[PDB]
Amino acid sequence: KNRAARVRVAKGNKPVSYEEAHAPHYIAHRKGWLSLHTGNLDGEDHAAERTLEDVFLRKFMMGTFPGCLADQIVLKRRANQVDICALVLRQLPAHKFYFLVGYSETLLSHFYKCPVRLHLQTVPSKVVYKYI
Amino acid sequence: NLLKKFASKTKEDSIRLRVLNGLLYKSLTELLCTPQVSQEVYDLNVELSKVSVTSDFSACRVYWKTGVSAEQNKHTESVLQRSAAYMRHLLISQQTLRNVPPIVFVQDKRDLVLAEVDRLLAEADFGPPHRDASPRSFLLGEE
Amino acid sequence: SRYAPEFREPLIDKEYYRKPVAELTEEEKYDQELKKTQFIKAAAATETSSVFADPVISKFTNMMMKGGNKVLARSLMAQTLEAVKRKQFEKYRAASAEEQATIERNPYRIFHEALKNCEPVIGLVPILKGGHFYQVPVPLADRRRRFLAMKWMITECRENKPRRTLMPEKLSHELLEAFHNRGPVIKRKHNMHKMAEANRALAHY
Amino acid sequence: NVQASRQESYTEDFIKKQIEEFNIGKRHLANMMGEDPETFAEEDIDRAIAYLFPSGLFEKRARPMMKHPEHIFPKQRATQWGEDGRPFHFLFYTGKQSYYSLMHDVYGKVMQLEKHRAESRDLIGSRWLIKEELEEMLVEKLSDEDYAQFIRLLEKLLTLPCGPAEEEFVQRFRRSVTIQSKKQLIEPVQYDEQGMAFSTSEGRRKSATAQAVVYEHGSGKIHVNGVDYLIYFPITQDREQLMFPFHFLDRLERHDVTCTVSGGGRSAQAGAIRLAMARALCSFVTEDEVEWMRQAGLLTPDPRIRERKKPGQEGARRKFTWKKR
Amino acid sequence: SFFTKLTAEELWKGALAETGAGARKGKKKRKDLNRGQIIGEGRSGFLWPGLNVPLIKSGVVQNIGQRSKEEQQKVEATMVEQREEWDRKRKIKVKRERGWSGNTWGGVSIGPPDPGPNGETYEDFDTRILEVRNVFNMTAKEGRKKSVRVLVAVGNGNGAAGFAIGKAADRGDAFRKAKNRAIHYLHYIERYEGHTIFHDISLRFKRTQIRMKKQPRGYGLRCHRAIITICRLIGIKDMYARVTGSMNMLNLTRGLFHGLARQETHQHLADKKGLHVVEFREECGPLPIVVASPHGALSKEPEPEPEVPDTKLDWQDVKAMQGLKRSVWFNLKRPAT
RNA sequence: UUGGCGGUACUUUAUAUCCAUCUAGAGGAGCCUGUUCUAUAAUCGAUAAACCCCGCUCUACCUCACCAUCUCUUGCUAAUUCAGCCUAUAUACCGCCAUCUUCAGCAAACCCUAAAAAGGUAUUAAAGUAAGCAAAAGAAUCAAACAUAAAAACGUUAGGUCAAGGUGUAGCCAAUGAAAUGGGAAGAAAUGGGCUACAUUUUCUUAUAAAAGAACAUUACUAUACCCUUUAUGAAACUAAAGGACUAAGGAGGAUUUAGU
Ligand SMILES: [K+]
Ligand SMILES: [Mg+2]
Ligand SMILES: [Mg+2]
Ligand SMILES: [Mg+2]
Ligand SMILES: [Mg+2]
Ligand SMILES: [Mg+2]
Ligand SMILES: [Mg+2]
Ligand SMILES: [Mg+2]
Ligand SMILES: [Mg+2]
Ligand SMILES: [Mg+2]
Ligand SMILES: [Mg+2]
Ligand SMILES: [Mg+2]
Ligand SMILES: [Mg+2]
Ligand SMILES: [Mg+2]
Repeated sequence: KNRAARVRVAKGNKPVSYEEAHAPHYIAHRKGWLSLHTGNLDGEDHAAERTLEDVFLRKFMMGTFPGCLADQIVLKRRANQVDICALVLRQLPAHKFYFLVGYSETLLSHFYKCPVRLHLQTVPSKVVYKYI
Repeated sequence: NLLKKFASKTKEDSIRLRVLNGLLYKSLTELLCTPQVSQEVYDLNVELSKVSVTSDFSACRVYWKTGVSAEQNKHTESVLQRSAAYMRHLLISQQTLRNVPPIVFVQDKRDLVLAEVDRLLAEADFGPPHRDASPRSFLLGEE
Repeated sequence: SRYAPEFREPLIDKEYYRKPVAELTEEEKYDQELKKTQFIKAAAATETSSVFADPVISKFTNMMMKGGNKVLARSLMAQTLEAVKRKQFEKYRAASAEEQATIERNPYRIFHEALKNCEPVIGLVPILKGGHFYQVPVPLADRRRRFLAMKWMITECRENKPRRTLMPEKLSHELLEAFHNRGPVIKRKHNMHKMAEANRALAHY
Repeated sequence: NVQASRQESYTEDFIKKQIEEFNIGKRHLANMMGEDPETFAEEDIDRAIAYLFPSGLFEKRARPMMKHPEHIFPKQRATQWGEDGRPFHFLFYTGKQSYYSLMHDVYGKVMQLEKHRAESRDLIGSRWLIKEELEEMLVEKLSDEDYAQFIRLLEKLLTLPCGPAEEEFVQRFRRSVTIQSKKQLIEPVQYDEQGMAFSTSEGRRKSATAQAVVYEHGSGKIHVNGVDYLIYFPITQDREQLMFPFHFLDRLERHDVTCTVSGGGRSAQAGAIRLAMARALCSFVTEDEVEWMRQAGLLTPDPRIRERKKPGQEGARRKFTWKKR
Repeated sequence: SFFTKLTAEELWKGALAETGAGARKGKKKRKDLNRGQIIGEGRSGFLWPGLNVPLIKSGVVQNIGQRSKEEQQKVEATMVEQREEWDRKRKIKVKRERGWSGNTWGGVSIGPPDPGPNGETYEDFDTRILEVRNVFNMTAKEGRKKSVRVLVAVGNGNGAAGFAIGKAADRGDAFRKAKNRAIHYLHYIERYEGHTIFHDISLRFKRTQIRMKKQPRGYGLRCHRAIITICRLIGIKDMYARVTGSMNMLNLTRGLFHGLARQETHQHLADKKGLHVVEFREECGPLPIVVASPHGALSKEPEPEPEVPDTKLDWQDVKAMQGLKRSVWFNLKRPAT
């Protein structure tokens, strides 16, 4: 049996999101890609470096917004610009989010030497695709 | 209690199985040579190749010499099978064997093959020569 | 298979399609109208309306082919037919008028009558009963009877020939020697039938 | 012990609001794309959504959609009773009010025809609607026994004398059988600068592709890639494959063919040409002949192509040896 | 390395080892480590305006700062106290009352049944367990599957009571199924003056014999522990009962409700015979008390009084009045029921 | 009263399927390679189906985890009586899989029974109902079909993997940690898989698989061994390729067994 990225069946009481519900073979069929860069296109270089930056950027955002992320972040690179699109729960006060955006943007712009912007869409609670 | 009774909803083996097979064939051949089982069964003029009793003794398989016509064989199969339960009764009642297994009727088309070979062989060119169950956790407030 | 079960085998008979409508049996007439609403398989690469195409010889070519080398197998069969035609032409020219009549110079007719002379009516299927090998007389179908004749020829030539002889020269010498009912392949057929006679009693098993 | 949420039931008030939001959506989508709201249509909506939200997901159910609520939502999930709680249909408590309401009408029709008292094949080449189509008309789930019983009642209606009202009724439950024409698509007949007639057609065998250019009048001169066919095809079986189209229609020595085959091997290139010639030669033969070609295999593309190798086995079907146990 | 670090959800899944070959076919406890952490609080004690301290204080825009070594040690110790206090809260529990024994489920209240379809609350009803069987059955899933069969009773203490059997693989599920099924089978039991049965009741349900007796006020419930439990749910306060034969809990529950729901009130007897029903209490002297008068027409034919009644008497009841010594176990001092 | 159990048969259903049929193989020779054994101062893991060109889409140093010798003791990091550990347990686990398997089932909420240990179907219908997961459908192989892939739940084998990484428990901390140098050998052995050959449907040469001219049994076919030269990568040839001669065995392989519709 295949155990990869499959949120296994419980007893109908586990709330899975749309992204979690779909197994790897549904990538490019029902669900898209969380990161979009040009480094895996044919005849393009720097796939290794773009992928390493993504791994870090996901661990950074989880720790910087602990318990406030409703779903996985979406990374969008255009030219040298990096854009982080995160669904965040409305737990923290509004002014605290302005602090973490100013901090996380400046810190990651001086670390990777690119303009980095953070885009946050606030949800009242995690969105449940189905109960499995 | 009639309705209750008749609804009925709910090296030793090698030598023993060489005697039951021979005797059952000897006995079932005699049963089918008279109208005793039925008039339909008597007119079918069925012949018996051999009887094979299973090692478990779960069933008794009777091999009957199939014919050319499928319709003749399909009719013979239905008539023979319907009366198989009755045939077993007649063998226990005449005291052939004290215990007889469920009779099953299998086809034996081998007699047709042997006739075919002899036809070709004559015509052939030979050639020139408890803790969880108990209320302790419930009554302590843990749950 | 890449053909759905609804596809129909193609019919490559030139005369059949051009026959007058009244000359066709109503059963054949029905199939033509039905096929108009069916799917037809594409014809094979070796299926043509040629008047020189013989199915029996085409099958014999495929049974000699090794590793998909059809060009070589067809070449060997073409050389065989020529080697048989040239062997009869020599005999015909070097024979009296009376003898000349009997001599057959058609290689296609020597090939068909040779194979037919090597086809066995009955067969032997080896069985194991009680720890011994009891082979028993069997009857062979029209397909099994033809396959055995072709297989026995392609195997006598492949194996029981001198090292420097070639297949077109051993096969030609066997089609003609079989065509007269005296070859070793004919003996293989005779041995099959004689064993079946010996095993007449063991047919029951 | 249930956390899975109830399957959502849609009130008529809910769907009604979904249709006002959609109607305001169209006016916005029209304003975005610079089109006129009055004429903006479902087709224009789907095209605009595809431009503004490009998705390359292979399954089209998973792509963005801005459809009318009647489409996305099930047609009839509305309340089956009013404020007082009294159902709207007298057959509500049966559980299949729509299936039994239809079986009530057809049974009453049958009784009037039988009490009141020609060929019944008014419609031909038609089929009874499949269970899935019936379920769509009723808007309720049906079993196989329910569908089978419905058809028997409709058949009995046809058996009896039928006025034009009955014929229109049974028509609703008759769907025209799909008409797949198994008849070759004849190519046009172009004209050259010299003025000679000629037809062209493509052919594909394995990885080889050919583009034949048969001429109506010729002496049988076939040129493959600007070469003769005896030179280009030194193998007899390849030439025999080119002979099959013309020999079959007894048209040898009557046409001049110009071929251009690229790709594949010798046999795949001859096979590709054979189909290309058979399809081009259709324009110069009678329809009865074109059917004889189609029924002899000359006009069907061969779908047999090399199968991919599988990981963990030696070949497409060949398996690695099962190590001796 | 920073890249070999996993999230808390994955770390606890591995450490707890709940899903494993040993667990299914035959203790580590999970903890949340982000419970007390406030965003912006670090070991170094830095103060971040807008994150962990006020952005503006007394009208002054704050700037970055760090707490002194003494101040930070206090904050560290305070959090340690709160964690220990939180752990103490986890240890603290509200003990529930036992039933007929400390390790048995019989007699244990499990609350009211759940609300109904249209917000029909049952807060006035109490549920009691009577039997809990934990039996293993044979099914292809695990070879031998587990099952819990629970018999419960419900009542509002005002005459309405019912019982049901619930089965499930989990004990919690059996409790829910039995509790909500019993609310659909509510008998109404007639109580004389709200505290006792209208008359003596003797019955045999299968092999379980029950013999109930009407008693005066203050007598209490001198009955089988299961009958005491149900009588409290029904609202009976004073009665005697004896159970003989088999002690099957289901037959005793079914037999009890069968007799209590088939009893004849005084008004019913007055209507059936047309005569007055009169009561004579020894504490009221010869004073006749009228407890029920016929609704329709009062008859004038006296009820026949036989010289010697043909009643079928129980030796157990009569034996006492004959002067025969009782058992040492009879009429012992017991707590108020 | 349920379940289990059979070494149970008969009847269907299908299966590159037990047997039968078909084709090329394996089992014999020479080599390449894995494993076991022997064996070395000198790893580890897999090791019936479901290990054996397996982790390795790869070991001359490195890789490296092993052996011998010498050497360092706050010894990668901002801080830490700390760093570090391929130390033990896959029978504590996560992660990622094998196996039955493209087998058809697994789990939960309700309702019903003169009590339920359980059961719940009848279609001209008699108490069952309504949602999930798998299958199916859909999508992919850029028309269409078919086919192929992908998919395949719950469980079974305490199956595989503490040595991908992480990690519970136990253990080392002048050593079970770190680093440098040099080594990690072989086989009158067994066995698995692969490769090549045993030739005439062949060998060599030109073309090209067309055709032609030669060779064709003692070395004719025939060495991807050994040995000898040269070139390639490298710091290092112990590696690979190309020639050269040398040429031994091999003459189509016992039972038995593998794959293919
Ligand atoms: K595991
Ligand atoms: Mg192959
Ligand atoms: Mg106690
Ligand atoms: Mg080394
Ligand atoms: Mg080293
Ligand atoms: Mg070490
Ligand atoms: Mg394991
Ligand atoms: Mg192991
Ligand atoms: Mg598709
Ligand atoms: Mg599928
Ligand atoms: Mg194990
Ligand atoms: Mg060390
Ligand atoms: Mg050649
Ligand atoms: Mg060099």
